[PDB]
Amino acid sequence: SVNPNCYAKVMMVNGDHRIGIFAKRAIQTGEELFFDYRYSQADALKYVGIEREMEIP
Amino acid sequence: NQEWKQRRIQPVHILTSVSSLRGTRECSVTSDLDFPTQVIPLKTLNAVASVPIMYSWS
Amino acid sequence: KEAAFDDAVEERVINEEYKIWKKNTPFLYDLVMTHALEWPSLTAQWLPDVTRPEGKDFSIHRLVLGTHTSDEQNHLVIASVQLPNDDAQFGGFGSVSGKIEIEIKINHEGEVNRARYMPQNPCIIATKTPSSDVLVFDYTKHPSKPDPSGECNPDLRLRGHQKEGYGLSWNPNLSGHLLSASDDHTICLWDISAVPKEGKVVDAKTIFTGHTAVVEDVSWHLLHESLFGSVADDQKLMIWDTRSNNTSKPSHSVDAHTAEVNCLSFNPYSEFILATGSADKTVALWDLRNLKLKLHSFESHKDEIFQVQWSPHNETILASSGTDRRLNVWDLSKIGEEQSPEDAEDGPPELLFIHGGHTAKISDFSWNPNEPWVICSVSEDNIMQVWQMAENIYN
Amino acid sequence: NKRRKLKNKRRRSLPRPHDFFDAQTLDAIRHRAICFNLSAHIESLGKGHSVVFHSTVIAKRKEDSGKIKLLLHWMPEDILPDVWVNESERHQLKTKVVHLSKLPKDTALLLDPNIYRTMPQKRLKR
Amino acid sequence: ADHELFLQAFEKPTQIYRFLRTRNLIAPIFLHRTLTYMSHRNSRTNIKRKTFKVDDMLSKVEKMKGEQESHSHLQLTFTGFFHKVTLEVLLVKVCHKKRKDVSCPIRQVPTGKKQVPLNPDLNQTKPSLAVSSNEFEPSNSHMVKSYSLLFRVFVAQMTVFDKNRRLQLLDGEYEVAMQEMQGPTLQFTLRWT
Amino acid sequence: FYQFLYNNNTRQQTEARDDLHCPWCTLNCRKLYSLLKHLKLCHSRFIFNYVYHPKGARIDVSINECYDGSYAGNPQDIHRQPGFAFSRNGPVKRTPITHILVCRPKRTKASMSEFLTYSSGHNRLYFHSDTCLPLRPQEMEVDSEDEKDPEWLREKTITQIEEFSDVNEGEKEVMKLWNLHVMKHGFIADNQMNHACMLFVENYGQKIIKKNLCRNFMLHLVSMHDFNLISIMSIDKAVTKLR
Amino acid sequence: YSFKCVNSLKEDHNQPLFGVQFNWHSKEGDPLVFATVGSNRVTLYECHSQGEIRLLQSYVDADADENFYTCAWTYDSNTSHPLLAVAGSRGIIRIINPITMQCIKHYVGHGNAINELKFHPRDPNLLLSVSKDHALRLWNIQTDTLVAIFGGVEGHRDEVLSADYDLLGEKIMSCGMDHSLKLWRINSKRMMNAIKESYDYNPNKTNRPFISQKIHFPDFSTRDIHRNYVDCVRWLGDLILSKSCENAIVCWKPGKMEDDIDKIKPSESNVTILGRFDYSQCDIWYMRFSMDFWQKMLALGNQVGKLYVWDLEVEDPHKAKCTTLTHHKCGAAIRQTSFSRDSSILIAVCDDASIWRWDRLR
Repeated sequence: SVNPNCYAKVMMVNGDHRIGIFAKRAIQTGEELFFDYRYSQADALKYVGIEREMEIP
Repeated sequence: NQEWKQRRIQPVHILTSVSSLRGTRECSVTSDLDFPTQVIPLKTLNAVASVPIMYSWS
Repeated sequence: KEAAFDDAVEERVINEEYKIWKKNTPFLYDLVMTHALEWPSLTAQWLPDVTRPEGKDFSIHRLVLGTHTSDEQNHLVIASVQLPNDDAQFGGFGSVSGKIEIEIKINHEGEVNRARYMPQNPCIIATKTPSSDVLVFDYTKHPSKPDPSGECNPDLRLRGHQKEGYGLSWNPNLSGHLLSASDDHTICLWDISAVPKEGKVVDAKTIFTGHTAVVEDVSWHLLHESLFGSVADDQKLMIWDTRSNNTSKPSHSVDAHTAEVNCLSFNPYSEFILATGSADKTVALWDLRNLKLKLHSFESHKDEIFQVQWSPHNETILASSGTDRRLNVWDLSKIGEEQSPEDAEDGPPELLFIHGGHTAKISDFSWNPNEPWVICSVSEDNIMQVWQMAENIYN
Repeated sequence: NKRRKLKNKRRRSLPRPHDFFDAQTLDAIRHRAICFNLSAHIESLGKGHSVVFHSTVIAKRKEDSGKIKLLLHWMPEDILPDVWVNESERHQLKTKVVHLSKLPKDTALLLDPNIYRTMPQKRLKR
Repeated sequence: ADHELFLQAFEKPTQIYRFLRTRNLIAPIFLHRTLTYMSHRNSRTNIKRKTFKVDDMLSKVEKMKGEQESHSHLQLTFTGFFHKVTLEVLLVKVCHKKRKDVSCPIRQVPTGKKQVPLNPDLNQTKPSLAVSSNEFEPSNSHMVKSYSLLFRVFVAQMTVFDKNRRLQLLDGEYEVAMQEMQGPTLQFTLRWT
Repeated sequence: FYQFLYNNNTRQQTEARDDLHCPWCTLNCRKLYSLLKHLKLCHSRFIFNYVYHPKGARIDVSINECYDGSYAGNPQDIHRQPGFAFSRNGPVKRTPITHILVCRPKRTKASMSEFLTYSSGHNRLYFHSDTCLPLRPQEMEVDSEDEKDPEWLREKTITQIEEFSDVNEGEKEVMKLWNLHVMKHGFIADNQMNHACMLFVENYGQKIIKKNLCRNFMLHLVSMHDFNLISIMSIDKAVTKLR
Repeated sequence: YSFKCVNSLKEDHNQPLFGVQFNWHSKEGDPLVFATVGSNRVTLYECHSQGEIRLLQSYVDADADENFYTCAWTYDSNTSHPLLAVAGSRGIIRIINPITMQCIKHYVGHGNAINELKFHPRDPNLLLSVSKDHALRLWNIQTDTLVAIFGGVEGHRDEVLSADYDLLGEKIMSCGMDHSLKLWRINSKRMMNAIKESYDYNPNKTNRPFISQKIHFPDFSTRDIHRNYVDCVRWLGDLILSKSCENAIVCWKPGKMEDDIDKIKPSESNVTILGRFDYSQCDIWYMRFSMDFWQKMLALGNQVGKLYVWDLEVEDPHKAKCTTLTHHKCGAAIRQTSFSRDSSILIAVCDDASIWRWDRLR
């Protein structure tokens, strides 16, 4: 998602780089997880062009 | 083959007409040879959902 | 088989019925509140005491329920729900933290045939079970969290019925007096107020043997402690009075309908009015003075009914729901009133409102005091429905 | 959310959530309705909201006076119960049309069981 | 393109809604008169102050106006059968469906018979009476549906009572047709003695 | 006039059989606003729009491509086998579900210009992550489907253990059970392995006797102190548990 | 060798046809019925005298717009009723019992298209399916439970299509486009334990859901057999036959000549190549051949409709004395071939919805 409730940050632990995942905001039961792939916008529509959220006004 | 001898097998049964499904499709299976072309009504199969495609992994 | 085939077709139709109702629900109902339970509860009831938080629209309400299961452990459950007292405050109405939760669970035996609280002491309730003993609990004494030991503590339970049954009614005046019915064709009475530390199982105070068939309903008079009546599958409701010598001969009796009758309800405001439903898609009413003559009948139901009760703060409103997945509201002041043909094509003038928004069958529906227009209902699909009708129907 | 709008705030496009209805039951319902229309003519003669009743006389009744009465019957045989009408009413009630809302309570199951199926179908439980 | 395939996509939604209307107009999901945008239906105000004790007096007058009684012990004569062999008559009782059964029960009893000649047209014989007692009962009819009658020679049926608590038949003359397994028919008249 | 559209490739139109009358539900709308509201609600399987006429009213309709037509009950019912789906003959365990759809009805005034879901809990069924199988609600808790060490890794590594040639079997098996117990618990720090060896030696010390690797294991422990990872007395206690 | 095209039929659907199977699970005197699956149609036919083939019951997948790919007959011991399971592009298993008119057991859980349907020789309740998800998941039909899955993480990195039970259901040989020649032993003591509890598991007895085993270690693997896409392999007793796009027929056995299949280890890598019945003009994959009931008579189709027939007598690929039958009309594309439960009747199916029947001049 472009504005997901969860993000991705590489961490560095015990001599082995790994990638930890953490929620951006408070989450309740049953919410589906999303995180930004950090691809190019051309690649975004090429791969992940679905976001499923319009503007309210 | 010995057990095949023992296991009794029900012979095939032919199709019968359906009064509630008289609108079903009918296919006339052609015979390439001199034998007459044979027709039989179709039967709709079961409806099941679908799971999105994925690859085995552990 | 064709019977099984048409049942499968009905499942699509039943699904379509829910779709039609749900789309039209926001524009016909002023309140929508649905909750799904993990296990069925045969009976549910609002606790009489309700608190409204200051400056908060979501009023603190709570419900008493049972549990039914296939082979697992059943629990006596009390759940609380927050409902908006003010509509002007637009989650969609309150916080995103939710407004309904579960707080109480107590180990239960079988399934709750019937459960009600003492009017003089709502903390104490009596639970009907498939077992002959009527389990009695006090949720204040018992712990809120369910006990995984599996042991149950129905302290001061009631004995006297040989087998199980349906029917439960506390005495509004006599403290600790309750009438129950069973398949024994007998009615058992208890006096909780007089129970000593006798052994945690109370025997029946008085046993009546009036009906010749399985008695399924019995109720005290909402204004009189002496007067009470019972109904059975004999299709004939039976009227009793205390101290009336033999417990097998009635004070009065009359046949109710052409099929089974298993629901009774006294008018809390009019001393004279009795309204009774029936299994033959009919709900009727009679008078204490006039038993031989039926005042009026209701027929808009489509199938069996066994739930009737009288609306609070509204003497003119009676509602009933049955196995037809339909709930019908009737206006007593509108009986026989002239109406337009477009009104006649929809229903009789006495018919007030119809609600059927639920997939599975409903066997219980209940409102609460201080809320005359909202009713909770119990569906077979574990769905708890809370809804309030638009004011435009009643001005 | 005080600014919350109507229910349509979900998406602009999404994959199909799959339909609950089946094609084979549609054909059965169609043929069930076809024969239903052949005896009730809802779609043809009733314009989808009425049913035609073709009169038939079972018995002729004569009184002491000139009152001659006929017990009417109608073709569908899931009709209202037979009623007595005079000979003057014959040739007038030969084709009776009744709206759906005026149909008797019992006739609802007679025309089509699928109008309301009592899903218990038996006393499995209460 | 062709509208046949254009329609073809649309019958399935159309036929469903055609089937929904038939069910909904018989078994509604909601009241059409509670609709806000069609408020002309049920436009009357709800007067809750209306008293309800008057129902006893109002309905008491209804019973006084609607007091019912029937003649007593049916009787009937026999009259010539018409067709291009003896005849038998049967009486049947109908009861409503209870909780446990799948369908309403029906029970039959034999009421009598008569030596009907072979299609007696006119001037056939020198007058025969079938006696019926108080087999019908208002108390029983409160518990079961209205009774009916069967005729055998060849089948026929005839019902005696209605749900309106009024007697359908009377001392008039009656000619009932006959089916098998216009046409065969039987003639008689009714009285009370 | 009622217009039917299929991508405009093929088109059909009809004319009103009297005004303000529903074609499908046969309801006498008697109002233009009532007619539009009835169509939008009673017939969500279709779509309804207003396209105007020289008289003033014309309707164009089409099939709802994204129609919400689907089962709304228990999601587990659909995947049940026929004859068991829609049983409705007993209690069924399902996660608690709560939705709110009406905070306050708008009750706005009728107007032509008026035209052109507070869910909570679980909504949909979840599948077994291990095998793409339907997971019943009765196990929303034991369904971790994961532990300190998935099984196939164990068989994967031991196969690689026997790959090496320059290691004798007696000193090859000591590789196995050591690494297996480590991945059994997933130690990370120096404090653990000093405790872990004592945990290990009691765990399988009897098994050490049967396989006759007691002395080979001693050399392993010798290498441990060479790695500064073990203390002096920890060697002593191992022999005490060993014998 | 002695054969002639006695009957020929053609489906009016004109759709490409797929796997065809014969009711080997029969009795003496039972109707000689074989089955056929098209894109969405499933059908059966019975061979008769004088080349007669009367049409039998045929159903249609009017809902799933997908191409059926594999099918295989099924037996029920409970009702003694024959059945048949089918699958295709969607990879969902439909097993229809002709006696009951319909299918009741539905199997979903596989991913992409299923390309193998073939039952255990001993237990009809056991069916291992192979699909494009590289899964060797097996279903216990009678219990409707998942059974231990082969392959997986260490299995085929590519799609698998071909799998075979041996004569006793001792081991399962399989391969796909990967060119990896892997087999798994059924006689592994662990899996029968799962098999035993599989036959009597009930989720209603305990909350604990069934635990299918996952297996990632073949008894042997190799990829030196074919440099082109292998599309067919079958159990030749103790030997392994293979077919590929290269128009060459290669049977082989693991390791050396003296190396037994059951005695071999997963670590083995040697192969003994012995098959030399090469052919031509059938360079396309997805072909499937068949064998007689007694493992005696071999017949192979062709893309050009020709027949490639062989025997398992003393005739061996040392000289490969072939018998290449050919029908002038049958020349478009042979999709599937299937022997009857005899050496006399054979059913050949062309891609152009046409069926060609050949009978032996015995």
